[PDB]
Order: sequence, then structure tokens, then C-alpha cells
Amino acid sequence: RPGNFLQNRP
Amino acid sequence: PQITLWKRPLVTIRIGGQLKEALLNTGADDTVLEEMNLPGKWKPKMIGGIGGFIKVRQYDQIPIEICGHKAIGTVLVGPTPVNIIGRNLLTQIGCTLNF
Amino acid sequence: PQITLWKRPLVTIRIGGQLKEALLNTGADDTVLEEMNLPGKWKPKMIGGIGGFIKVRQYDQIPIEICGHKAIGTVLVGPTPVNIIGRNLLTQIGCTLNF
Repeated sequence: RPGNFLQNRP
Repeated sequence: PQITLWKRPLVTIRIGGQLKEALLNTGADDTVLEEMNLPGKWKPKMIGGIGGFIKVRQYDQIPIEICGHKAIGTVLVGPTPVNIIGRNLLTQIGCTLNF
Repeated sequence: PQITLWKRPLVTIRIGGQLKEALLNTGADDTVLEEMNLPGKWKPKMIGGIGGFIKVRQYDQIPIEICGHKAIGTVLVGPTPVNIIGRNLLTQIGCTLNF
């Protein structure tokens, strides 16, 4: 199941 | 509250009058919600994650109540696998990491 | 320590005696490091989030120290854009979210 929710602005 | 991390740190949020579940995410710059309608103007934006980049809709100055604490800020809407409260709004509600 | 979330919560970790900067990520179930040629047996795995999935190598019972606090567990290695400490290790160092 998807489990790594890193998120970065462009 | 103090939230340990044996499970995903999921909380209830209220946005645009509706209740949703969202993950408190220190690894996210921004807050990103699954596809939904929100009032007002939006701008197209792109953001990156672990798997690459996606297209989102950027809504500014949106009120959101997060586990009982009020925030008003930028909310991105798009094909995220889970609703995500990121640092932009974590700072508004006074969230810190502690060990 | 207490870590505020104005900036990305990047801290120094040690793996194989060598130092790296890594993101404390309450939105990650697992710990994933930027490509490095770590010795040992591994198993292939896919991890996902925004943008889709990436292929990684799963290493077991790897010692890691996070801002001076020792941990040992599963460490993934692959083409993440940043080193990421996930909940599997944040729980070992007694990390909490507080607001």
C-alpha cells in the first residue's frame, strides 16, 4: 500500500 | 495533544463545511487533499512526491479546522493517495516534533 | 530536542558510521535513503506515494543513529529525492507530534 507521502513544492 | 507514531497520525479536519480524515505530515511542504470541490478561484500547480510529479489545483486562503485548531492557508487539491496536512498548516496550529 | 516545522525537518543521521542529512517524515511508514552502495542481503520492494511508485532495495536490522539517538531496523535504498526517516525509526527514538 502507498506509504511514503513526501511532498515538495516545485 | 501528543501523538505517537506507532500508527499513521490521522486526524479529522473540517473544510468547506465537510469532515474528512487527513494525515499530519512533516514530510510535506504543502497541504494536499484528494479531489474535491472548494469555493473560489484556483491556479494550476505541480508538486513532487516520492514517485514523481502531479498536477494540482491551488486554492489560497482557505479555512480549515484541524483536530479542533483553526488554520487559514493554501490548500492543494489533486490525485494524492491520502489527504495530507503539510507544514504550511502544521505551523499555523503550533505543531512540533519532539524526542 | 524540539523541532519546529518552519523549515523542512532535516537532521543529521549516521549510517555505517557515516553522516547524512535526512528528513523526519511522519507521513512515511518506512525509512528510505538516497542511492548508496550498502553491503548486505536485500529484497526488492516498491514504495509509493504522490507521483506513483519507485523500486527500492530492502535491508533488515541496519543500525542508524538519528540526531544522536540510536535505532535499528529496516532501511530501504533507492532513487528517493531526499533521505527520509519514517515511522519505523521515529518510534524507536520516541518522537512525538505535539500541538
